[PDB]
Amino acid sequence: EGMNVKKCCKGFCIDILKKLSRTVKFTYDLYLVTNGKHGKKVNNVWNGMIGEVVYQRAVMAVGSLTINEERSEVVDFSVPFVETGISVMVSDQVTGLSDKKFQRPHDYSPPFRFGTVPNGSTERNIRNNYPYMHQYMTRFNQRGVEDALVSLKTGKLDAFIYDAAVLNYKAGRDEGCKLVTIGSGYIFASTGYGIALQKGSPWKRQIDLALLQFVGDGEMEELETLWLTGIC
Amino acid sequence: IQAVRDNKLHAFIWDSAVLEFEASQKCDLVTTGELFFRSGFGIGMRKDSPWKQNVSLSILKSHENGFMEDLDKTWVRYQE
Amino acid sequence: FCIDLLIKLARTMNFTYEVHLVADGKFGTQERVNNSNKKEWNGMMGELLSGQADMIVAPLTINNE
Repeated sequence: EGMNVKKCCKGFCIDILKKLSRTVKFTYDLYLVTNGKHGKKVNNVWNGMIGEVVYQRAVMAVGSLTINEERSEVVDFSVPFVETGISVMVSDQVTGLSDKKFQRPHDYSPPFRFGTVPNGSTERNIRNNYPYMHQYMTRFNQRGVEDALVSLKTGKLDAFIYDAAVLNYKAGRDEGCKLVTIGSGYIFASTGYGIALQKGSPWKRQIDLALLQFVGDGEMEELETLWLTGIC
Repeated sequence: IQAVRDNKLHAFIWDSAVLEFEASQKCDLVTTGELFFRSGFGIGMRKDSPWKQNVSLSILKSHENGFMEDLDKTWVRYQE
Repeated sequence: FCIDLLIKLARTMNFTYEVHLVADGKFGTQERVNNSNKKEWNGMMGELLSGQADMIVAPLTINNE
């Protein structure tokens, strides 16, 4: 039995879909179904919202995830409204990902819990870039985002590699400003958040025009001040 | 740039990377830290070009790997 | 970096790029031009519409206009 309760939520994607329905003036059928996580071409296993938007007949999805290879070859994402990329946020002397402590973890930086969320875009990007780093993150895979935040607030987690936007959102509510983002997310991956659209859909042009009008009218600073509330 | 570097005008509004490179090269020019209009500037393409998606996919594949970032760090990031 | 990007694109694909400098030094505005009242861009973007340019490698600011 599946409880189809009509619960209301607020957030970033909620405001995005609200302004989309207010400007483009279209009707949508939003539903939050319990699914898996970000899917990729690993043994052709497609789960979560990514696996749903991979197939056709799906109009769109408010979830704007990081740009990848398969998620760009299967469907055509819209224009990236954000420029935040994949970076590392160690919970000082390191220089990001170009430090020599990652290529040779035997002498310096002994192998610790450096894994990301299971079945994530960062895992695929690292496997495409660094096989040994991907194997290390796999053998040291951590728990979900909430457990990662708990470990960061505790001090046992050494570094947390994710998108710069997620790191800024986490740092905006730190309990004393302990963890600091060592290096912004523009020298490692430089990705963005694109709306999951349908391959060859007539609404793609409308969504692109709506995004270019929303980030081309002078309210980008207002959005940055409203959403990003980083005080430290 | 020649005007603002020789004490002729007040300030200059331009791209963030260009002003950062000018500040790293020219010590007299020190740009502010407040950054706004954070948007990825795309490459202008034709309206009915047949390879409109091919060049975009190529740029995406080149940016996914660690080549474009290294080239940018070695060329644009001239720190003295 | 532009030449390196062009070389990488020509290595991945099989197209022949043509490197040329624009005669003017501005991008152009979408105001009413003095050429038969054509409300379009007067510059490299206008040359792209006519047929002179084919791929503007300059990172132009994306917008609805």
